[PDB]
Amino acid sequence: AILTDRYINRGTAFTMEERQKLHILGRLPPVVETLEEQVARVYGQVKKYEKPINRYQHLVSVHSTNTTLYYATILAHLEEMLPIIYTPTVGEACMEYSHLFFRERGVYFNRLYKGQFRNIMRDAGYQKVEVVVITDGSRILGLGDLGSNGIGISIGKCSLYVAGAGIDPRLIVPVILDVGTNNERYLQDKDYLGMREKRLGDEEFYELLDEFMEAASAEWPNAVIQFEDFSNNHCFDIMERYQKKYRCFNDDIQGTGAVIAAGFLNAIKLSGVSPLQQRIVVFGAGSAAVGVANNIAALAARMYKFPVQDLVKTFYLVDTKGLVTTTRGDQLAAHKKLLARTDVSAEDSAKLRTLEEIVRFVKPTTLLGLGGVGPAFTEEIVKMVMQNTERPIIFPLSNPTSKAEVTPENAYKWTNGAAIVASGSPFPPTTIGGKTFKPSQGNNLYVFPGVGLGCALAQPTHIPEELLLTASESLNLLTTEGDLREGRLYPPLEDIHNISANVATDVILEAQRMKIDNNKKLPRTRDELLAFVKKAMWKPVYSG
Amino acid sequence: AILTDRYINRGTAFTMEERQKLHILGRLPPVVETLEEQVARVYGQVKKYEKPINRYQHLVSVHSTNTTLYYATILAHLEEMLPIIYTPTVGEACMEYSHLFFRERGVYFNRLYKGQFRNIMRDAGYQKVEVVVITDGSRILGLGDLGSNGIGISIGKCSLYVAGAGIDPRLIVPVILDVGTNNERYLQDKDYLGMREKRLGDEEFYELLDEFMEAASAEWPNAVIQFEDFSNNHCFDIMERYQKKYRCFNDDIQGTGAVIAAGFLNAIKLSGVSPLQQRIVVFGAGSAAVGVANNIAALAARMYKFPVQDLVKTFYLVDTKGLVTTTRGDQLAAHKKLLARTDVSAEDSAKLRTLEEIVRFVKPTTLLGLGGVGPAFTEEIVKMVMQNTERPIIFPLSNPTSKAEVTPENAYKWTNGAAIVASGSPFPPTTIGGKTFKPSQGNNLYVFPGVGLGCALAQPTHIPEELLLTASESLNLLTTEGDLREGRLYPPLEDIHNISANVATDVILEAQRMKIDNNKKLPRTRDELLAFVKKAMWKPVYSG
Ligand SMILES: COc1ccc(NS(=O)(=O)c2cccc(NC(=O)c3cc(F)cc(F)c3)c2)c(F)c1
Ligand SMILES: COc1ccc(NS(=O)(=O)c2cccc(NC(=O)c3cc(F)cc(F)c3)c2)c(F)c1
Repeated sequence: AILTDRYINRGTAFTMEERQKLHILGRLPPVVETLEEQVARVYGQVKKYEKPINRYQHLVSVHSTNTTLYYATILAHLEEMLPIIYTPTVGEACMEYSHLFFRERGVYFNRLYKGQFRNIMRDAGYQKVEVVVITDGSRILGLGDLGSNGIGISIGKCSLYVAGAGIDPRLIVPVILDVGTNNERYLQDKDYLGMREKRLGDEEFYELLDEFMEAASAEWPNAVIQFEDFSNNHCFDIMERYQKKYRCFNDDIQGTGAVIAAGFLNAIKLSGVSPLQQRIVVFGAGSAAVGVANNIAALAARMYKFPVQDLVKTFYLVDTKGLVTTTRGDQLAAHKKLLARTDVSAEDSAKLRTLEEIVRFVKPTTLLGLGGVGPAFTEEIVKMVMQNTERPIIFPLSNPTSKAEVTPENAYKWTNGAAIVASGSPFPPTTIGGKTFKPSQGNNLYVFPGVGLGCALAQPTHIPEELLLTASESLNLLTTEGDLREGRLYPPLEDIHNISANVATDVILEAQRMKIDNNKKLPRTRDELLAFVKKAMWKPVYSG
Repeated sequence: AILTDRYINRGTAFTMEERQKLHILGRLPPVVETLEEQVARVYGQVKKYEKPINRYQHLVSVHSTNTTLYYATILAHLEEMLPIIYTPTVGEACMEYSHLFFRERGVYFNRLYKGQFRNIMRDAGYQKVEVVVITDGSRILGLGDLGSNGIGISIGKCSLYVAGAGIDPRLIVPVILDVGTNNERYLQDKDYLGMREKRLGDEEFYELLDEFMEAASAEWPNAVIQFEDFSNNHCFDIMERYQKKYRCFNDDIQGTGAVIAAGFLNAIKLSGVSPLQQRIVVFGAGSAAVGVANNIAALAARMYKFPVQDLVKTFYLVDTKGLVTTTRGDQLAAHKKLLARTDVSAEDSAKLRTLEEIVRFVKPTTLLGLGGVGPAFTEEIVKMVMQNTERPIIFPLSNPTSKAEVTPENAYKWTNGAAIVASGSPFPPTTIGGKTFKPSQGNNLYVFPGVGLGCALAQPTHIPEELLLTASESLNLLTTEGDLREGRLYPPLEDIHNISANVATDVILEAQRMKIDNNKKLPRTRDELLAFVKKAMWKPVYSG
C-alpha cells in the first residue's frame, strides 16, 4: 500500500531491513539501489526510446509510480529532459496522445458547470494550494487548438514549478477551462471528450473565467494563478482584467520578457557597446515583441538609472511594412507608436522596407529576432552589423528552430566567433578555429518557478510589474563574473533550484517594500530570507 | 479517490448525476460514454501504435487506471489482442521493457528469503486466492532466459485466466521464483534487479520450490498452482514431484496436449478417415511431442473405446535419425519406446531416414509438425499424403511461424483446399478458386482458464490426468455441427467465457465422480452446475 502511494514509494531504494519492517519483502526484486542509482537506471530506460513522445510516455509512468524518482531524474538531466517534459513534446502528447493525462490530477471547467466552479474546487480536496496553471487550449502561437486536451499543457507546466522551484507536488493544480475548440478534426472526432462546439464568444468566455478567478480566490486563497498558452485575442486582455484584483500572471507575456531582458543586458555588458550606445533592430512588431523591447528599457532604467526615454530611442522597430517611423504615412497600431522613429524623414521611410536596406541605414549593434517569418538575418545583414561593433548581439528568438532568424552556428561562423547569441531553443556548441562557442538559451524556466515560490511564500495581494522587473534583475545579477568570462548570459540551467531561491527572495523583498505581502512570518533581510526560502523548497530526495 | 481505484473506476462511464453524487464533477472531461463506447475508443488508441510493444504499453496503462475497461477491450477484440497481451509480445516486454511490470502485484522469491516464503505470502494480504502462476524465467522453448524479468510472463498468464474464465482479478497472484539466470547480458547489466548469479543446481532449486509449494498450500489453500515457462530440465520432473501432493498443473505440457488432441479428433471426424484408419507421422520425438501423441490416443480411447494399444499403432514417430523402430539398432530414449514401430525390419529402418522416404513408405493420412526445424512438410510430401486420403490432416505446430513445418496457405494451395489445418499461430484466411479456408488455431486459452475455474470452484485435492482428459473431451464436444460444417476444429475463441464455463463444469463433474472435490456447495448435475459456474464468473462490466 506504501508502494502504491507515488509520493512515499521509494521502490528498490527501500533497504532489506525497511522491506521486512514494512512487510514488502517479496513485493520488489532483491537489488537495493540509492536514489542516484535509480536515476541512472531511469535515464537509460528513457534513452532506450528513440521518439520524444515515447520518452515522455516512459517518464509519465515513472511519475505515476515514484514521484521523488521522477523529479530526481529531471533535475539530474534537466537540459536534455526539458524538450521532452514540455515544449515541444507536451503539445504533440496533448494533440495525439491525450490518454497520457487521464490519470493525472486535472480540474476541468466548462459552461455546463456554470455556478458550481467553487463546489468543484472545494470537492478537489487540496489543502494550501500554492500554484494553479490554467489554459483554455487556444495556444499562444495560435497553432494546433487543443481544446480540452490543453489539460496536458497545464499538467506539464505545473511539473516545471515542482522541478524548478521545489513547489510541493501536492500543492500544484492543473486546470483546463474548456470554452470549446475551433479544431475541426476534434469537432468531428468520435473520441474527443471535450465540449463539442466552436469557442464561446468573449462575453460568455469572461463570465466563466470571472467565476473561475473568484472561486479560486475563495477556495485556493494562497495560490498564484498563472495563465498558460492563451491566444493573443485574450492573453493581454486577461492580464488587464485581473492583474490588480487577483494574484496572477502570464508566463508567455511577462516571463518571456523578464528572461530575454536579463540575457540581453548581459550581452550588452559583454559586447563593449554600453546600453545608450546600442542601436537595436527589433525584427517583429507584434504586442509580444514590443513588450520585450519595453522590458529591456525598463530593466536598463532600473539597473543603471538612464532616462527611460533615451533607452527607448536605442530601438528601431521593424513590422511587415518596414522601419516603424512617424513619417511613413500610415496610422500606427497603439503598441508601435512608443518605439516609432521621430528622427527619420518620409523620403527615407519610403526607402526603408527590406530588412537589408534598414540594416544598412540604421547601422545596428544588435538584431533582436521576434519576427516568426524564417531566416531573415542573412550573411550580408550579419556582416553589416560587424561594421558597427566588434561584438554583434544576435538573438534569434522565433520558435520553432525553422522560424528562427539565423542558426547560432551561422551567427558564429559569419562573425568568426564574435557574435553574442541567445536562442529560444538549445543548440550544440560550435567550434571555430579550435575555440568553442555555445548560445545562451533564454528558457522561461529561469523566472516563472521563482515568481511562483516568491508569491507562494509572500502571499502578495497581487503581482504588479515591479515583481517581474525585480525577478528580471535578480536573474541578470546571478550571472557570475566566471559565467560572463565564458560568454554565458544566464546562470546555468542545471542550477535552477539556487536560481529559483534567489529570484523568490528578491520578489519577496520587493513585495515587502510595497507592503502587499500578507505572510508576516518571513525574514526581511536578504541573507536570512534566502536561507529560509531554500529550507522551504520541496526536494526530490527520500525523506519520510 | 474512487477514480484512483482501478477496480471500481469507470472513468467517463460515470454519468453526470453519478459524478455530482461522488464529488468528481470536474475531475473528468464532460463526455459521458458507455463501456462499449470506451472500448471502441481504447481499441483506436491501441491501433494508433504500430509496434506490438507500444500497443502492450498502452494496454498496461489502461489496466492500471480502469481494470473493467481493460478486460472489456480484450474480450471485444480477443483474437487480435492475444499476440500483444501474451506470446510473443509479453516475452519481448520482459526481455527489454521489464519496467512495464514494476507497478503490478508480483510476488518475488529467491534464496535470500529462504524460510520466510510463508511470511511473504501472509504479508501480500490476498483473501481467497484462486490462481497462482509461477515461473523461474528459464523458458519452456529454452530461448531468452529472463531470470527475475520472468515476473511479466506470470502477470500476462494471470491476465488470461481473468479474460478467459472470469477469475476475479483480485484473486490471481503472479509469482517469480528467482533461482538466478544464465542470461550473460543480464549477469553483466548494471540495471538487472534480480539475483546476479548462474541458475542454482537441482538440489537447491527443489529446496526453494518445495518451500514455495508448502507455503502456498498453507497460505493460499484454495489456489490452483500453475507452472508456466519452465525449461525441459525441470518442467516434467516438477509435475512428477508435485502432481499428487498439491493442486497443480503445467499449461505448456498438459494444456497444449489437451487442446491439440481436441482439435485433432475433430480433424479426424472431418477427414473421412476414422481414428483406427489414420496413419499419423509425428515429425519430432521430444517428450512434449510424444506427450501430445499419447494425449490423442488417450482421448480417442475415452470418446470411442478403441483399445488404446490399437490407437498407439496409428503413430509413426520421427526423431533426428528417422522413423523410430525397434529394429534400427540404437538404444531408444524411454519416451520413444512406446511409439516405436515393431512392424518394420532393420533393412527398411536403414532406408527410412529422410522425411520424404519415410512419408513414401508409411503412406500417412496425417502429418503432425512438432519438429522445430523449419519447413520440413514440402510440396512433394504434401502431394504424397493426397495419394493416401481425400482430406490430409496437416498440423504445423512448431513455434514461431518461421520454425513451422508448412504455411497453411501452401497446405491449402498444394491440396486445392482439401487439407485440414491447425496452427500454433493465427493466420489470415486463404481463398482458392472463390472458396475460403482458414486454419484452426489450437490456442492454450481454450483449456487452462476452464481448468482454473473448475479447480477454483471444486477445490479438488489435486489435478489428476483424468481432469485434463475431461477438459480435452469437453473442448472437442463444444465444436458444433455448424462449426464442423464450416471446417472449424474448435468452438470460436471469441466465445471463450462459454467455453471456459463448459470446460469448468465437466472438470468439476469429474472431480465429483473421483470424490477429490472439497467444495460440497456445488450442484452435481450438468445443466444446474453450468448455470452456477456461469453466475460465479467475474465479468468485465460495471456493476458496483
Ligand atoms: C516506468 O515506471 C517505473 C516505476 C518505477 C521505477 N523505479 S523504482 O525503483 O521505483 C521500482 C523498481 C522496481 C519495482 C518497483 N515497484 C514499485 O514501485 C511497486 C509499486 C506498486 F504500487 C506496487 C508494487 F507491488 C510495486 C519500483 C522505474 F524505473 C520505472
Ligand atoms: C491509458 O490509460 C487510459 C485510462 C483510462 C481510459 N479511459 S477512461 O474512460 O477510464 C478515462 C477517460 C478520461 C479520463 C479518465 N480519468 C481517470 O480515470 C482518472 C483516474 C484517476 F486515478 C484520477 C483522475 F483524476 C482521473 C479515465 C483510457 F482510454 C486510457
